[PDB]
Amino acid sequence: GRVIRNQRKGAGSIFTSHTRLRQGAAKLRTLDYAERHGYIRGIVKQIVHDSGRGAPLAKVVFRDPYKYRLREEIFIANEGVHTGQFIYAGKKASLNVGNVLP
Amino acid sequence: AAQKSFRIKQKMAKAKKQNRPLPQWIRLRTNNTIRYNAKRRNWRRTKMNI
Amino acid sequence: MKKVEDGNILVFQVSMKANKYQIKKAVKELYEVDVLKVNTLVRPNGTKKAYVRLTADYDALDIANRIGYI
Amino acid sequence: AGVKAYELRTKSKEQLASQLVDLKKELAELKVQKLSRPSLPKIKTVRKSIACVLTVINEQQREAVRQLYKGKKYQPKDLRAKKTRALRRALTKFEASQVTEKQRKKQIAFPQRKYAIKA
Amino acid sequence: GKGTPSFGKRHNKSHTLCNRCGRRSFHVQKKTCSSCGYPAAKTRSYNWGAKAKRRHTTGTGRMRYLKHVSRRFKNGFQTGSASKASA
RNA sequence: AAACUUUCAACAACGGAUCUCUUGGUUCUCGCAUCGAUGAAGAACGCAGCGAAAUGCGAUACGUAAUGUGAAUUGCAGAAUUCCGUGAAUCAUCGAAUCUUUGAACGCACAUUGCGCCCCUUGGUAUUCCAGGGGGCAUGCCUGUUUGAGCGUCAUUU
RNA sequence: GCUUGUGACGGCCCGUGAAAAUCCACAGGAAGGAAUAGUUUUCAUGCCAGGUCGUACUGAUAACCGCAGCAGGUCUCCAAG
RNA sequence: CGUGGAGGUCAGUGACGAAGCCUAGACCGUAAGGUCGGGUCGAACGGCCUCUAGUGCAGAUCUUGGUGGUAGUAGCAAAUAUUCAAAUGAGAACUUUGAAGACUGAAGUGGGGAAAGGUUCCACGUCAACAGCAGUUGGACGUGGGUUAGUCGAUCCUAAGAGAUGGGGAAGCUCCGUUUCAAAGGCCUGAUUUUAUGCAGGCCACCAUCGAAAGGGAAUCCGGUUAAGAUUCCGGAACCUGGAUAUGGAUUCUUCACGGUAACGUAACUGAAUGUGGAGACGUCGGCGCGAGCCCUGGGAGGAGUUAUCUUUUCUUCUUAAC
RNA sequence: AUAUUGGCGAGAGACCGAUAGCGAACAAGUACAGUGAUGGAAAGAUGAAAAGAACUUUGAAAAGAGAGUGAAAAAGUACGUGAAAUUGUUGAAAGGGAAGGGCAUUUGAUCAGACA
Ligand SMILES: [Mg+2]
Ligand SMILES: [Mg+2]
Ligand SMILES: [Mg+2]
Ligand SMILES: [Mg+2]
Ligand SMILES: [Mg+2]
Ligand SMILES: [Mg+2]
Ligand SMILES: [Mg+2]
Ligand SMILES: [Mg+2]
Ligand SMILES: [Mg+2]
Ligand SMILES: [Mg+2]
Ligand SMILES: [Mg+2]
Ligand SMILES: [Mg+2]
Ligand SMILES: [Mg+2]
Ligand SMILES: [Mg+2]
Ligand SMILES: [Mg+2]
Ligand SMILES: [Mg+2]
Ligand SMILES: [Mg+2]
Ligand SMILES: [Mg+2]
Ligand SMILES: [Mg+2]
Ligand SMILES: [Mg+2]
Ligand SMILES: [Mg+2]
Ligand SMILES: [Mg+2]
Ligand SMILES: [Mg+2]
Ligand SMILES: [Mg+2]
Ligand SMILES: [Mg+2]
Ligand SMILES: [Mg+2]
Ligand SMILES: [Mg+2]
Ligand SMILES: [Mg+2]
Ligand SMILES: [Mg+2]
Ligand SMILES: [Mg+2]
Ligand SMILES: [Mg+2]
Ligand SMILES: [Mg+2]
Ligand SMILES: [Mg+2]
Ligand SMILES: [Mg+2]
Ligand SMILES: [Mg+2]
Ligand SMILES: [Mg+2]
Ligand SMILES: [Mg+2]
Ligand SMILES: [Mg+2]
Ligand SMILES: [Mg+2]
Ligand SMILES: [Mg+2]
Ligand SMILES: [Mg+2]
Ligand SMILES: [Mg+2]
Ligand SMILES: [Mg+2]
Ligand SMILES: [Mg+2]
Ligand SMILES: [Mg+2]
Ligand SMILES: [Mg+2]
Ligand SMILES: [Mg+2]
Ligand SMILES: [Mg+2]
Ligand SMILES: [Mg+2]
Ligand SMILES: [Mg+2]
Ligand SMILES: [Mg+2]
Ligand SMILES: [Mg+2]
Ligand SMILES: [Mg+2]
Ligand SMILES: [Mg+2]
Ligand SMILES: [Mg+2]
Ligand SMILES: [Mg+2]
Ligand SMILES: [Mg+2]
Ligand SMILES: [Mg+2]
Ligand SMILES: [Mg+2]
Ligand SMILES: [Mg+2]
Ligand SMILES: [Mg+2]
Ligand SMILES: [Mg+2]
Ligand SMILES: [Mg+2]
Ligand SMILES: [Mg+2]
Ligand SMILES: [Mg+2]
Ligand SMILES: [Mg+2]
Ligand SMILES: [Mg+2]
Ligand SMILES: [Mg+2]
Ligand SMILES: [Mg+2]
Ligand SMILES: [Mg+2]
Ligand SMILES: [Mg+2]
Ligand SMILES: [Mg+2]
Ligand SMILES: [Mg+2]
Ligand SMILES: [Mg+2]
Ligand SMILES: [Mg+2]
Ligand SMILES: [Mg+2]
Ligand SMILES: [Mg+2]
Ligand SMILES: [Mg+2]
Ligand SMILES: [Mg+2]
Ligand SMILES: [Mg+2]
Ligand SMILES: [Mg+2]
Ligand SMILES: [Mg+2]
Ligand SMILES: [Mg+2]
Ligand SMILES: [Mg+2]
Ligand SMILES: [Mg+2]
Ligand SMILES: [Mg+2]
Ligand SMILES: [Mg+2]
Ligand SMILES: [Mg+2]
Ligand SMILES: [Mg+2]
Ligand SMILES: [Mg+2]
Ligand SMILES: [Mg+2]
Ligand SMILES: [Mg+2]
Ligand SMILES: [Mg+2]
Ligand SMILES: [Mg+2]
Ligand SMILES: [Mg+2]
Ligand SMILES: [Mg+2]
Ligand SMILES: [Mg+2]
Ligand SMILES: [Mg+2]
Ligand SMILES: [Mg+2]
Ligand SMILES: [Mg+2]
Ligand SMILES: [Mg+2]
Ligand SMILES: [Mg+2]
Ligand SMILES: [Mg+2]
Ligand SMILES: [Mg+2]
Ligand SMILES: [Mg+2]
Ligand SMILES: [Zn+2]
Repeated sequence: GRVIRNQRKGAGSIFTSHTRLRQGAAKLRTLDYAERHGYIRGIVKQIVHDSGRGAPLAKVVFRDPYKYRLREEIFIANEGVHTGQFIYAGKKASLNVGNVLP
Repeated sequence: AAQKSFRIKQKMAKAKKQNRPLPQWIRLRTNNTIRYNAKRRNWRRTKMNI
Repeated sequence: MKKVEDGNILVFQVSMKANKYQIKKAVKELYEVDVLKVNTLVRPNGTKKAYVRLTADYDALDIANRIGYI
Repeated sequence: AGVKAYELRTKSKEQLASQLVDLKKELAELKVQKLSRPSLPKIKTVRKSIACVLTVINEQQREAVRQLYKGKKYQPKDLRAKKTRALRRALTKFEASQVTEKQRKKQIAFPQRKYAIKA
Repeated sequence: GKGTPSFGKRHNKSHTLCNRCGRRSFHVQKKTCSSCGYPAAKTRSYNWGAKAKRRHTTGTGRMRYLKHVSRRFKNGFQTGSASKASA
């Protein structure tokens, strides 16, 4: 007989994710030199809804240590973090909500 | 339709020209055998299929 | 013919391959005439018609029976 | 009438170039005429003459180039022989008749003798 | 309503004209022609379908070039031209 | 007794059997070896004084050059200078050309007559903007040429 | 009043309701620039040019799909008393 | 017994009529069949001995074609509806015009478009077929004519998605990958005053492309005009983009403008790399506010209708585009 | 030396004879159907020669009636022959709810042979 439903899901025809509206992938900073020897400051610029996600995202922007420009990251917001807050990422950083630590 | 590719316009053009009756002087030729135009086409009895 | 008497326009059947620039220059060259603007269109027998407007110095009607048609 | 080919061929580059321009003026006029006249077969022969001139004009420029390439490696692909794609690849007689140095010796020393039976 | 009232909405082309074989067998969304295979470099054809081949082989056309090969072959592929005689 | 029905015949209908035809088909046999990037097979659109097709051909368009023949072509018109002749012809032959838009199809695309780059030239007061003419730019791979890369690696400087 | 357009507001959401071409601005200060005369076309006025293809009509109880001038089907705008 | 074809033969029949077809005319055979006359016809054909097979029909819901009874029969009855006269014409229930009676009732039987058709559009001519009566009429037939753009669309952009490329699979047709384990490419001017463009920097590492005639998007409007085109022609009046450019104004001896406490003003008022910001750019419903067009309405200046009687009345014109 | 339902060029047949033979003897892989892959017909013959019917007449015309051509219009671009089903007309006959059939003879019609 027929191919049952849970076998058709794998080919992802009508079955792929509905993606058009999502903010982007949520990811920590690339574990570069700053973050693994010291820390680096950022600012959450916006905390924002991601379609089809439970929890809001936080756009957090940092300085490029190697070029003159702003590189913006997408975090999943922890409860409490706020627009304007300063976020610290790095080995030698301090232990408050929002920061990112090994 | 009503806003066509040139490809389609072209074909329609060619079509119009093939839509005359047999030029009656062919009838007079030695050994002529063609009586009338046996490939005539009419916009409401046979569709062009582009 | 009417566009020729009333409009100062020469109407030519013209190569499909050729553009508004080419039609203009070729009239200019072949007929000793100055041209204002040139509209074109594809006829339904798939051939191209150029409405050719001459400048106000020229009398296209005069120029019609000099190329020799009437 | 209708221009002759062998009479075109004694004219010069810019005599033929002009004659062409005349038939083209000619032909332009007949076509103006043709649409006032219930038949105009004279046109057939003026538009065959144009062909003729063009043919000759082209003929001459061609055996011009052909000569100034006559006798060299490399010459325009369309003055090369046509033959056939295969024929055109195909070992040349030289690269085909080629025989091993060792074989040549043999061909010389022991070639097929003419002989006869009877006595 | 599966018959004639549903035929009423037949007004979109699945196939248009094929450039290589001009046939209205050019599937728009698939971008290939169901007759001739375009734009596959090769030409669709199949041994189980012989009328189909018969319908399209060499000679069903102008043979603009191939026409003349067998004469050319007879004359040993002559270069140059023919001269003259008399009468 | 008509009318009607039916049966037979003659003349006439309907239909296209039958006989007789056959530039076709089928099958056998003999000789032969030639498609294509030098753009094939195939497609599309065109081309005649008067053609919708079939056949032919490609803007040089039912044809151009050459060669042989030696007076047609023909449905009508026509040329008329072409008939003891470098010469008729919808003739044959074919060695020379022309060969639109395409197609393996090759600058990129193509449900678009859509969109670049390069060289030479011409016009617009222009190396730069616009326009016309001509000539070019796909991919893999081989031999070679030139410019290069790598502390892969040898020598040679002071 | 009616249709439409628009504004500042308000309800809703475990729904919070595209992308890219393209245009401008700003931060920056490389640079280039005057007195015997320089800088300026984001001020005004003035010169030249603008290709290619489509454009007819029907859109339905007869111009489309249903063997057809078929009581079927087939996306939409305008809307008086 | 009969058929198509083959070898032999009758020096067979025949345009002075072969073959075929018709004939309640004749004759031979138990029969398959054979023979003849007459009519029709027009080019070939037959007897005997033998050879040969695609060789004999009433059936197979047999195949193709043709034809009947049914039968002038079922029927041509949905969508309110028609009428008088003239003209035309061989012919008029059906064409044209005038009159009258109605209908659709702006959620249209109105005015336009999208898909799809492709000339049906328009003129002239015109009735053999076709429009299940008709036909002088037609979306039929014959012959012609007609579709005008810098500003409307396409073209550009990107969406779901599609899909080349260094590659990896697969015997292979080809499958996977789309920035992916790739040495992936090009702009600004400088250096030239052998000269046309090599090197000098500095960047920028964005990695094809196709995919919307409803999404995004540079820019045009009114009037007029045709048998048939019009935001496309004519007229007038604008706008955008690219390219060139000079004249004026502005600005500078405090070189790269002043003024305003400020929000900010203005005709201008240099600005490379690099960076950033904004616009493009965005759900839905609800009431409230305002605009436009329409609706209703007073006065006045026209025109039309009704008027036995009544009505300073009924109807209508009085408009203003982009920029 | 072997192969060959393709290609080019040739000679053939106790083959088929227009429903046959290839699907196609013809503007046939056409016209037409299907979104597409694909499916795919019918359709040859006036006569030696168009001599393809001048002219008159009736008709709106198509045509009819005459005339004419021709060996023939009992060949008229419906065209060689022109069967059958099935039809019109004329003539003959029969018929009280089918028709047709067998043996036999009357009556009508028609006919062979034989006499000499
Ligand atoms: Mg299964
Ligand atoms: Mg996905
Ligand atoms: Mg005038
Ligand atoms: Mg245009
Ligand atoms: Mg000649
Ligand atoms: Mg070569
Ligand atoms: Mg269907
Ligand atoms: Mg589809
Ligand atoms: Mg595919
Ligand atoms: Mg391809
Ligand atoms: Mg009585
Ligand atoms: Mg009779
Ligand atoms: Mg027969
Ligand atoms: Mg014969
Ligand atoms: Mg044969
Ligand atoms: Mg033989
Ligand atoms: Mg092929
Ligand atoms: Mg021909
Ligand atoms: Mg001729
Ligand atoms: Mg000669
Ligand atoms: Mg010839
Ligand atoms: Mg050419
Ligand atoms: Mg390509
Ligand atoms: Mg192109
Ligand atoms: Mg070019
Ligand atoms: Mg190499
Ligand atoms: Mg080297
Ligand atoms: Mg609305
Ligand atoms: Mg919101
Ligand atoms: Mg802005
Ligand atoms: Mg510097
Ligand atoms: Mg300016
Ligand atoms: Mg350009
Ligand atoms: Mg329109
Ligand atoms: Mg209609
Ligand atoms: Mg239809
Ligand atoms: Mg159909
Ligand atoms: Mg309907
Ligand atoms: Mg026997
Ligand atoms: Mg026999
Ligand atoms: Mg047989
Ligand atoms: Mg009988
Ligand atoms: Mg007898
Ligand atoms: Mg007889
Ligand atoms: Mg007889
Ligand atoms: Mg005969
Ligand atoms: Mg026997
Ligand atoms: Mg049998
Ligand atoms: Mg039987
Ligand atoms: Mg039978
Ligand atoms: Mg039976
Ligand atoms: Mg039986
Ligand atoms: Mg039967
Ligand atoms: Mg009746
Ligand atoms: Mg009745
Ligand atoms: Mg009924
Ligand atoms: Mg009634
Ligand atoms: Mg009714
Ligand atoms: Mg009526
Ligand atoms: Mg009403
Ligand atoms: Mg209502
Ligand atoms: Mg209606
Ligand atoms: Mg309309
Ligand atoms: Mg249509
Ligand atoms: Mg009309
Ligand atoms: Mg009639
Ligand atoms: Mg009709
Ligand atoms: Mg009728
Ligand atoms: Mg009638
Ligand atoms: Mg017409
Ligand atoms: Mg027409
Ligand atoms: Mg626009
Ligand atoms: Mg463009
Ligand atoms: Mg792929
Ligand atoms: Mg695109
Ligand atoms: Mg668009
Ligand atoms: Mg749009
Ligand atoms: Mg006009
Ligand atoms: Mg209109
Ligand atoms: Mg207007
Ligand atoms: Mg204007
Ligand atoms: Mg103006
Ligand atoms: Mg400008
Ligand atoms: Mg100032
Ligand atoms: Mg930006
Ligand atoms: Mg934004
Ligand atoms: Mg949007
Ligand atoms: Mg505007
Ligand atoms: Mg063979
Ligand atoms: Mg033999
Ligand atoms: Mg057959
Ligand atoms: Mg047989
Ligand atoms: Mg058949
Ligand atoms: Mg034949
Ligand atoms: Mg047919
Ligand atoms: Mg015959
Ligand atoms: Mg016949
Ligand atoms: Mg004949
Ligand atoms: Mg008669
Ligand atoms: Mg005789
Ligand atoms: Mg006879
Ligand atoms: Mg006869
Ligand atoms: Mg006749
Ligand atoms: Mg007959
Ligand atoms: Mg009896
Ligand atoms: Zn194809």
